[PDB]
Amino acid sequence: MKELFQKIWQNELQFLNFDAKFQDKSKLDTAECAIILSVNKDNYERYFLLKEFQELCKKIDLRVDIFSMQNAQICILNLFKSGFISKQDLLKALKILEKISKNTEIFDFILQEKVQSIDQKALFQNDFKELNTINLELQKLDENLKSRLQKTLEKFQNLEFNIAITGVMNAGKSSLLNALLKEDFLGVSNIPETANLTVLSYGKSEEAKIYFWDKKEWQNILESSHFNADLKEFIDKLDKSVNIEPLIQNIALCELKNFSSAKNKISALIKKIEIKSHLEFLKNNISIVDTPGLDDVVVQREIVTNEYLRESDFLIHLMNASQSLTQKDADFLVHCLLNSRLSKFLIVLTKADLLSKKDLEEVIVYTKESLKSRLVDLDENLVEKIDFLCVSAKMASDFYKGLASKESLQKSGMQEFENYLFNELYAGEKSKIALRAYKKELHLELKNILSEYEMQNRLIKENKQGVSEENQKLLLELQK
Amino acid sequence: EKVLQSLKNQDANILNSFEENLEKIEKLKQLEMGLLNADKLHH
Amino acid sequence: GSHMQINLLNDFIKAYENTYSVSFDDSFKGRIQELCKELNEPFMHASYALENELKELVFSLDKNVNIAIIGQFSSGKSSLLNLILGRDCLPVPVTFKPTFLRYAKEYFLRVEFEDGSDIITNIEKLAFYTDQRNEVKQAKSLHIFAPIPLL
Amino acid sequence: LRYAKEYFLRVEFEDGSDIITNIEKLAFYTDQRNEVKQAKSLHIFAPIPLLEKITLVDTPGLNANENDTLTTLDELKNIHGAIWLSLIDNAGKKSEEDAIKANLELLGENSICVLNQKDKLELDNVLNYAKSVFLKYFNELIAISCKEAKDEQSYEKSNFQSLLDFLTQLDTTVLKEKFVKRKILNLCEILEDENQLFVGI
Ligand SMILES: Nc1nc2c(ncn2[C@@H]2O[C@H](COP(=O)(O)OP(=O)(O)O)[C@@H](O)[C@H]2O)c(=O)[nH]1
Ligand SMILES: Nc1nc2c(ncn2[C@@H]2O[C@H](COP(=O)(O)OP(=O)(O)O)[C@@H](O)[C@H]2O)c(=O)[nH]1
Repeated sequence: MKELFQKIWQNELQFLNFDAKFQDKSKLDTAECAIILSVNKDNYERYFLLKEFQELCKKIDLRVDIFSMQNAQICILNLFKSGFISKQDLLKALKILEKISKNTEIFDFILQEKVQSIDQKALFQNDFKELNTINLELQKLDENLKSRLQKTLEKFQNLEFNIAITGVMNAGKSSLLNALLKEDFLGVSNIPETANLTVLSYGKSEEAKIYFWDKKEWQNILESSHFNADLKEFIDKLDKSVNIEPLIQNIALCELKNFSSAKNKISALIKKIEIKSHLEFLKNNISIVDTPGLDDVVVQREIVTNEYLRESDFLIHLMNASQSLTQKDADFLVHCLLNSRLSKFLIVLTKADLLSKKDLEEVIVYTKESLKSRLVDLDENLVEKIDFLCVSAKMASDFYKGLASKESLQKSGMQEFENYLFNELYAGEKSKIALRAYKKELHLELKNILSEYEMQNRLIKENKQGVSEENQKLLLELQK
Repeated sequence: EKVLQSLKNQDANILNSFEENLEKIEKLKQLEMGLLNADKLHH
Repeated sequence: GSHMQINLLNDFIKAYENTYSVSFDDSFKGRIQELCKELNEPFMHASYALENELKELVFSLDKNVNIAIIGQFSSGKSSLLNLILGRDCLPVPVTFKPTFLRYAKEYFLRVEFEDGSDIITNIEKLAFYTDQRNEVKQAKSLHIFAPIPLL
Repeated sequence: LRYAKEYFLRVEFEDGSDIITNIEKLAFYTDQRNEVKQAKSLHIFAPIPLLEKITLVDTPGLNANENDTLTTLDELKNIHGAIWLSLIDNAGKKSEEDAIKANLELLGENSICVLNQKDKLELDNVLNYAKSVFLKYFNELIAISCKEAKDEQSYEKSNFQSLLDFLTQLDTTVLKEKFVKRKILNLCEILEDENQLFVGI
């Protein structure tokens, strides 16, 4: 890549050693790396005179000299190769920055370069069991501290990754969930009426705990029926079958075996179904939240946004390959983009069949342009917050037991989607944040143990000093 | 001299306790470097 | 925060754009001078004093037109200044603080000292602050404020 | 706020020019416009003792900003002391942020802490002053509270003459000298940093 550096630093290029001199490997995030890469020899004086760039370089521990800039670029590129910190998201960030710096050469080099082995989850398990071993050693050497360490280990062992998944109804989410789990579960048949939330968790018991509306939630639904005029019709159809005789305080049914009588218009009285199933996917301590799209507006949408705004550590949104942006879907995606808490949610174009490949990419481009048009400022770059996958659940479900026993598992996308979801358990920000919290806890318990054990030595030294003083007093008494 | 000898007898067990504490401190020192390395690996 | 990453990038873009890329209130001289001075200052590594001089020249367009009275050995410039002021101040030369005639609604004098401090005081005292002393704050400049049009 | 024999305001503008004017116009020059000369600074001249050689500088509101203090320091300089004004609330947040603010930089060796607004409420006040004593030894001499006058016939139990008396009794010269010593030590430290960098190369 000496040719690349000659290209971008034509005459001000200096004598430099092409390896990553990096000292921390987390010294700067990927957007800051992209900024550093865009200090091409034509913008370099302006960048160096810019106060915000100087603040950035003081944050990173860089100078504004040319040599150190080029050295940092080298190290960034070597980490991009070896430690493989940057995705195509680095390329995204450089495209974003091209507002200022038209840095084509570095962009192309990052594009066309053999990347490396990735190896994420193995590294995650190695680091986590390192930390477990450190916790064990701390437990060895106080009772309160050992109990604290044990509680911390219990907290960080087998902990709660929640995936919310959403989309409009005809687009189809239950079928995609079936294909991900590689067997059937609630619902594969499209029906215009609907709704209740479904929480797929993991446990030894195979419950199907059910929750109905409260008296007040039902009163709110009947209130809104006056305004909706389709909900009013449905409520009129429902109240003929008076299952009200679904009441004041607590409705907790504990078990069922796939009874389809609820499809006969009673699910409208259910709000929340809490499943504890046995599937290895969930055996990895995952929990999925399936969500309605449009029905029973009044409080089923409120409980949907409760479940999503709650723990949910990730968001997947589904759209069928041939939907014309589904105005409600577009409004939801806009709300997602403006929410600064969301931090790079995911999109799946479901039913990847029924549509020619390389036409699916045009559909994605259309989607992104629409989302940009709803956000007219540098706000547009927020659409680069979204990742896009193209999976078809029918082919994957067919390969397991159905018609297409000839290999449709690949050429569908389910395998890649599964890889993505598993990668979000080290690469996802949540896993790294949990590791950082565990490290801080270990440091603080270590500090407590230091405070405990140095005081014993101090007391022993004080006792020795007192013994010496007593000996001196005895000598003085003998002299007297 | 007798008091000094008694203090030496007690300062055998006291010396052993101090040496154990020193080894604990050295182990904790090792731990902190290890923790810093683990942090460094993260990104 | 990847949303915060995008926001950081956008902030950098906005800051660079505001510092190096903007056209002024053009179509009139006032800010054509600003465009010229910006031309003079991106990489052409300017001296800090040149930079300050250009800034002051830019300001001069918004400011009091400074017109100076150039007198001879003793050509009666002080009495002319008195006539301009209406009230009079010292019509013999033992010499010189730089003196300014500005506008107010009352007759007072503003004495700017070398140490940086100033004082606002009565115009009668002007003579005392002209004539030197031994060990009190030597005035750097004298600022007569008078309620005269043309000031 | 500096000293004069009459009431003035001196409005120093961004472009360098100033104007000396009547103090009634103060409000006008506080409230900004779009393209009227943006005021760089405001200079009240008033015939009050204690403005003889101890002039006052008004500072912004502390709008819950951790990095406000350093920016303020960079903006505005040599300060010999200050009067920290606070309402009845003296929670830990105020203590910590006060510590990061003053930090020997801006307030303390001698500078004052002042609780306001006694009048809207004592045993409670006694408890609060004790809390301030052990909490707020950052500031040097005694923590103090009050304020009412001017349409009060009493004119007092506003402890206002206590604050006034303190402001009078400051040994100004000592403050100036210590400040200068501190600044010169800072500069020496910086120069040594630079020199050692070169040596290291
Ligand atoms: N070709 C294809 N069709 C699908 C797939 N998943 C669902 N469908 C069809 O799309 C419709 C909606 O699917 P559905 O299971 O009801 O999802 P839901 O509406 O969210 O409950 C059904 O008629 C399915 O037969 C898929 O992966 N490929
Ligand atoms: N007879 C006469 N005396 C004048 C005239 N102009 C100035 N003077 C006198 O010259 C003396 C010095 O005046 P002054 O204002 O101090 O001159 P300056 O030192 O140049 O400012 C005064 O006594 C004036 O009265 C004039 O036209 N005729």
